Amino acid sequence: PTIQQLVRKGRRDKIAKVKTAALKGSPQRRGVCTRVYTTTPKKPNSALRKVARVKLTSQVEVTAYIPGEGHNLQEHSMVLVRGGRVKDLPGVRYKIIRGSLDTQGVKNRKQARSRYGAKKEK
Amino acid sequence: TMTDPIADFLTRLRNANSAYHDEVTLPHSKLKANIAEILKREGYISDYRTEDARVGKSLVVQLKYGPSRERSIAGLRRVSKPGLRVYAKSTNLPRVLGGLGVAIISTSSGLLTDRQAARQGVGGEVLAYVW
Amino acid sequence: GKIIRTTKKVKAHDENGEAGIGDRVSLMETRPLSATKRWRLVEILEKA
RNA sequence: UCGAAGGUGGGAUCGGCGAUUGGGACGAAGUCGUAACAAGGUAGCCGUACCGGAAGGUGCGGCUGGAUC
RNA sequence: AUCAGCUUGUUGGUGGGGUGAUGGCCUACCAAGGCGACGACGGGUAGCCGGCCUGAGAGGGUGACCGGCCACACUGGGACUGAGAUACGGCCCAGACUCCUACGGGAGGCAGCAGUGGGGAAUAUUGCACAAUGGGCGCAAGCCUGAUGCAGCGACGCCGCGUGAGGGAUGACGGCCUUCGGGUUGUAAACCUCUUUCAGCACAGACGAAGCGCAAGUGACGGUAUGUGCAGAAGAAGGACCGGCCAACUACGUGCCAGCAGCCGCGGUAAUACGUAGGGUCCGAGCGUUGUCCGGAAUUACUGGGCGUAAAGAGCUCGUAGGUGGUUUGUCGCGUUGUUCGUGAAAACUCACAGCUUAACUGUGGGCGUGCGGGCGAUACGGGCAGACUAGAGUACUGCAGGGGAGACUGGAAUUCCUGGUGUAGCGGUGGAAUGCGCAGAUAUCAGGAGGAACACCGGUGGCGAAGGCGGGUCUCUGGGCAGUAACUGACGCUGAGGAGCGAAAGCGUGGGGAGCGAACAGGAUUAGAUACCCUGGUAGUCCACGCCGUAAACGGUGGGUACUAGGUGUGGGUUUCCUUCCUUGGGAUCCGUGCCGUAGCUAACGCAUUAAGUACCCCGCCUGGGGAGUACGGCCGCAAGG
Ligand SMILES: [Mg+2]
Ligand SMILES: [Mg+2]
Ligand SMILES: [Mg+2]
Ligand SMILES: [Mg+2]
Ligand SMILES: [Mg+2]
Ligand SMILES: [Mg+2]
Ligand SMILES: [Mg+2]
Ligand SMILES: [Mg+2]
Ligand SMILES: [Mg+2]
Ligand SMILES: [Mg+2]
Ligand SMILES: [Mg+2]
Ligand SMILES: [Mg+2]
Ligand SMILES: [Mg+2]
Ligand SMILES: [Mg+2]
Ligand SMILES: [Mg+2]
Ligand SMILES: [Mg+2]
Ligand SMILES: [Mg+2]
Ligand SMILES: [Mg+2]
Ligand SMILES: [Mg+2]
Ligand SMILES: [Mg+2]
Ligand SMILES: [Mg+2]
Ligand SMILES: [Mg+2]
Ligand SMILES: [Mg+2]
Ligand SMILES: [Mg+2]
Ligand SMILES: [Mg+2]
Ligand SMILES: [Mg+2]
Ligand SMILES: [Mg+2]
Ligand SMILES: [Mg+2]
Ligand SMILES: [Mg+2]
Ligand SMILES: [Mg+2]
Ligand SMILES: [Mg+2]
Ligand SMILES: [Mg+2]
Ligand SMILES: [Mg+2]
Ligand SMILES: [Mg+2]
Ligand SMILES: [Mg+2]
Ligand SMILES: [Mg+2]
Ligand SMILES: [Mg+2]
Ligand SMILES: [Mg+2]
Ligand SMILES: [Mg+2]
Ligand SMILES: [Mg+2]
Ligand SMILES: [Mg+2]
Ligand SMILES: [Mg+2]
Ligand SMILES: [Mg+2]
Ligand SMILES: [Mg+2]
Ligand SMILES: [Mg+2]
Ligand SMILES: [Mg+2]
Ligand SMILES: [Mg+2]
Ligand SMILES: [Mg+2]
Ligand SMILES: [Mg+2]
Ligand SMILES: [Mg+2]
Ligand SMILES: [Mg+2]
Ligand SMILES: [Mg+2]
Ligand SMILES: [Mg+2]
Ligand SMILES: [Mg+2]
Ligand SMILES: [Mg+2]
Ligand SMILES: [Mg+2]
Ligand SMILES: [Mg+2]
Ligand SMILES: [Mg+2]
Ligand SMILES: [Mg+2]
Ligand SMILES: [Mg+2]
Ligand SMILES: [Mg+2]
Ligand SMILES: [Mg+2]
Ligand SMILES: [Mg+2]
Ligand SMILES: [Mg+2]
Ligand SMILES: [Mg+2]
Ligand SMILES: [Mg+2]
Ligand SMILES: [Mg+2]
Ligand SMILES: [Mg+2]
Ligand SMILES: [Mg+2]
Ligand SMILES: [Mg+2]
Ligand SMILES: [Mg+2]
Ligand SMILES: [Mg+2]
Ligand SMILES: [Mg+2]
Ligand SMILES: [Mg+2]
Ligand SMILES: [Mg+2]
Ligand SMILES: [Mg+2]
Ligand SMILES: [Mg+2]
Ligand SMILES: [Mg+2]
Ligand SMILES: [Mg+2]
Ligand SMILES: [Mg+2]
Ligand SMILES: [Mg+2]
Ligand SMILES: [Mg+2]
Ligand SMILES: [Mg+2]
Ligand SMILES: [Mg+2]
Ligand SMILES: [Mg+2]
Ligand SMILES: [Mg+2]
Ligand SMILES: [Mg+2]
Ligand SMILES: [Mg+2]
Ligand SMILES: [Mg+2]
Ligand SMILES: [Mg+2]
Ligand SMILES: [Mg+2]
Ligand SMILES: [Mg+2]
Ligand SMILES: [Mg+2]
Ligand SMILES: [Mg+2]
Ligand SMILES: [Mg+2]
Ligand SMILES: [Mg+2]
Ligand SMILES: [Mg+2]
Ligand SMILES: [Mg+2]
Ligand SMILES: [Mg+2]
Ligand SMILES: [Mg+2]
Ligand SMILES: [Mg+2]
Ligand SMILES: [Mg+2]
Ligand SMILES: [Mg+2]
Ligand SMILES: [Mg+2]
Repeated sequence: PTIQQLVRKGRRDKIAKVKTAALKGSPQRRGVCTRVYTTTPKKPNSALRKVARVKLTSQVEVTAYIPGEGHNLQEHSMVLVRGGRVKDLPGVRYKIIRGSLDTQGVKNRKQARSRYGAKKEK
Repeated sequence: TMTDPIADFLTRLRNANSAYHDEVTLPHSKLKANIAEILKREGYISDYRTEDARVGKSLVVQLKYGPSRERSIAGLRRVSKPGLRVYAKSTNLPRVLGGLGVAIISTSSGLLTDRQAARQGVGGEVLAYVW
Repeated sequence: GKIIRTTKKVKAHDENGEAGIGDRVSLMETRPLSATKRWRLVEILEKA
């Protein structure tokens, strides 16, 4: 591109493909879960993961993955949701934090304890 | 069309250097003549002299080669061109080849070399980098 | 850093309408006289 | 005279929803098929018009990113 | 511009009013325009700046705190007062909300300091004083000041400190592995001595005040900070990681389950990638996750990218506005550097100094404060202006070759059909056969005629045209290009956003033509299947005139123009000269066009290589991972297909 072209037009910078737009750039939201069920991964991975449908304060319906091996979430439950991507599940972009509101840390955790919300043994 | 005598001169000179030629004939002009003058003064070229042609004056430049045939000129490039014209203040004189090259700057005195130009404190538009 | 040539149009005040098309004149600033004009004419140096 | 609020009436923009329909992508695995990649068994492709569940076929014009002789 | 016209006190003049001040600030009268492709009017977002982060720089992101302005005070308006009003706790009115009532009517605006309800991830205490300083009043004393100084809460951040040691074994328990030899946690630990910071308990105890008072005193902070003593190692450590990227591995438990995860990717009975144990790594009063911003990203490339095949040259020209110019002959100095005085508020950044025990903190003086103002001194380039020449370009004189274009006239061969002989049972067809036409006389063959399309050889990797493309002859008119003489013009040159004109085939309207060919559609054939490939027929179309659509792998997948850079081998066109027959692709010089192979060079490679993808200059279009998608909506053109 030549000098007169740059002067006449100007160069437009790239636009960023925003991720987790349901957060509106806000790291955490509170939500209430509507349904809890299971989903299947893609071809490379065969498993049976657990996901939940949560109503956000932003009035946006989004899936939410449940980490850990045990949970007590049922319909109409208070949930705190952060942002986190999973590969195997196609349309899941969020992970449910553990240890807040109605969810309690999964038992028998001693290694990597702070991530999953386990109190200290005495 | 023929739109930049100085760039044409620099490209013909460096093309002759690449092709290992010895003599180049170009149409004569004051800018070409005094640029050849400063080239002679710095010593990158061997010698120049003007001539007469079928129509108007022409200038011939003889390239410089040593015993071991390596090029006396490494490369040329023009920074100030029609359109993008670049200029330098009295303190931001460009550094070329880490000070081992030469920038041609037209000051109130004329086309003079960057080192003595900074010595005088004078400055202007940079013609080309020769190294 | 490339040099750009730009032009703006400013309307001035003359008392006789002595300026024709394609002439160059000198201008001075003044008090506002109406909307979008704040200038007067100095003198006409050349006429085309 | 001006004057905010209010009400009359029709034009634009942002929208939210809407039976049903059109299209797209991801699943995995099944039927129908042989399309393309080797002269892929009709050389390929491009523009265009028609036809057929389907990939496609044909007409006209253009290229070789086509192999033999 | 998926926003092309906007405006009517609008624009301008004159006369009046208006305001502290000029002014369509308001009125009347005159004229029609101003703003507009060097982006107006429209649509969305948003307080601006010194600053902060990132980056070497350019640049990008951003407006925490502080500070310079701006605008507002529940929403919308209006005005009085005053030297000074968006007048927040001033006024008036209309709205919504709340409150009191004895029902007759009234009172409100925490976006002031605290605090409550709601949203949220969440952000403090309904604290003490005018001791210091600013502000208001008053001659002063003195009064007021949620400005301000201070304290309380919160690891949220820049910064300092504490949870100890010296020595102590070829290394005491216990755990984990083992090859059953043993190795691990480990100078770690128990131990003998030490100072015990900071908390804990006591004493002294500030400065912050040459301040104010003609009084006798005045410190909230605080009886804290800070010193001086007492007792005791006594009261003090956790969080992530350990498959490769990436410093850190083994065992135990389930095996395509339960699960991990930033990219690749890890479990289908023996996982350094899952869970538990140890062991080690990183960090530390913080440790990770999450979200936003920069860098690497040269991944928007001015410095600093490409367009042959990966994304891209529009189909190609003419050409308006703009951008850029072939030599030297002349002023003013408006592109510009030439030096000096003259601004750059404070604060921040960078350099050195200095103080709080050093630490944040701040105490002083510099320096910094990268831009912009006027007076004095320069003329080499980079522009207008004030005069001449010509190396680009054009014209002029003579020749040149060409399927360049349009109209008209005309020729032959071939196919089909018709007419008339002759002539007999087959003719056409494919890998094989049958639908097809014949016995009403086919095929074959001779004579004649009719009509439509196209020009075999020359005809080629040859010519022309800008590109699609262009060839039977003849006439008519006409464009472009080339060589020599160089007479003349004397900066006229180039490319060209928007705009306009031409344009393969197919498609559409009207009206004609229609031999051959041939979408669609019928049959016959193959296949398990053919709505195809094959055969027999044949309707649009293919032809003509006028209009239309304007897309092609529209390819050299390469825009144009200019200057320079080694050769060899063919072709075409024209000028010259010399062996000279002066016949001869004889030999040589010159310019233009067009094929092939090759240096240096470039490119990731194939490859290009003077007709560059080589080395540059000028301008223009195009590209920023693949689908979605060259698609929806909107706008423009087209009668529609559609572009
Ligand atoms: Mg280029
Ligand atoms: Mg972990
Ligand atoms: Mg792990
Ligand atoms: Mg809608
Ligand atoms: Mg709906
Ligand atoms: Mg199948
Ligand atoms: Mg095939
Ligand atoms: Mg086949
Ligand atoms: Mg094929
Ligand atoms: Mg094919
Ligand atoms: Mg097609
Ligand atoms: Mg067909
Ligand atoms: Mg074709
Ligand atoms: Mg190929
Ligand atoms: Mg007046
Ligand atoms: Mg007056
Ligand atoms: Mg006015
Ligand atoms: Mg008036
Ligand atoms: Mg700045
Ligand atoms: Mg940088
Ligand atoms: Mg940068
Ligand atoms: Mg800003
Ligand atoms: Mg301030
Ligand atoms: Mg001001
Ligand atoms: Mg208001
Ligand atoms: Mg207001
Ligand atoms: Mg007000
Ligand atoms: Mg108030
Ligand atoms: Mg108030
Ligand atoms: Mg209020
Ligand atoms: Mg307050
Ligand atoms: Mg709340
Ligand atoms: Mg807080
Ligand atoms: Mg005071
Ligand atoms: Mg006194
Ligand atoms: Mg009082
Ligand atoms: Mg008081
Ligand atoms: Mg305080
Ligand atoms: Mg906290
Ligand atoms: Mg706490
Ligand atoms: Mg510390
Ligand atoms: Mg010890
Ligand atoms: Mg102490
Ligand atoms: Mg004192
Ligand atoms: Mg004293
Ligand atoms: Mg101390
Ligand atoms: Mg490792
Ligand atoms: Mg490592
Ligand atoms: Mg195992
Ligand atoms: Mg460890
Ligand atoms: Mg970044
Ligand atoms: Mg450049
Ligand atoms: Mg780039
Ligand atoms: Mg491509
Ligand atoms: Mg293209
Ligand atoms: Mg195109
Ligand atoms: Mg012009
Ligand atoms: Mg000057
Ligand atoms: Mg000065
Ligand atoms: Mg200055
Ligand atoms: Mg200062
Ligand atoms: Mg710095
Ligand atoms: Mg000190
Ligand atoms: Mg300083
Ligand atoms: Mg800076
Ligand atoms: Mg100019
Ligand atoms: Mg003359
Ligand atoms: Mg000429
Ligand atoms: Mg001819
Ligand atoms: Mg005609
Ligand atoms: Mg007959
Ligand atoms: Mg016959
Ligand atoms: Mg016919
Ligand atoms: Mg003459
Ligand atoms: Mg031209
Ligand atoms: Mg042009
Ligand atoms: Mg042009
Ligand atoms: Mg344009
Ligand atoms: Mg254009
Ligand atoms: Mg036209
Ligand atoms: Mg037309
Ligand atoms: Mg055709
Ligand atoms: Mg046609
Ligand atoms: Mg049709
Ligand atoms: Mg028609
Ligand atoms: Mg017709
Ligand atoms: Mg046919
Ligand atoms: Mg056919
Ligand atoms: Mg029939
Ligand atoms: Mg059929
Ligand atoms: Mg195209
Ligand atoms: Mg073509
Ligand atoms: Mg082109
Ligand atoms: Mg070019
Ligand atoms: Mg040549
Ligand atoms: Mg080489
Ligand atoms: Mg290479
Ligand atoms: Mg080559
Ligand atoms: Mg070339
Ligand atoms: Mg290139
Ligand atoms: Mg994109
Ligand atoms: Mg698709
Ligand atoms: Mg697309
Ligand atoms: Mg539309």
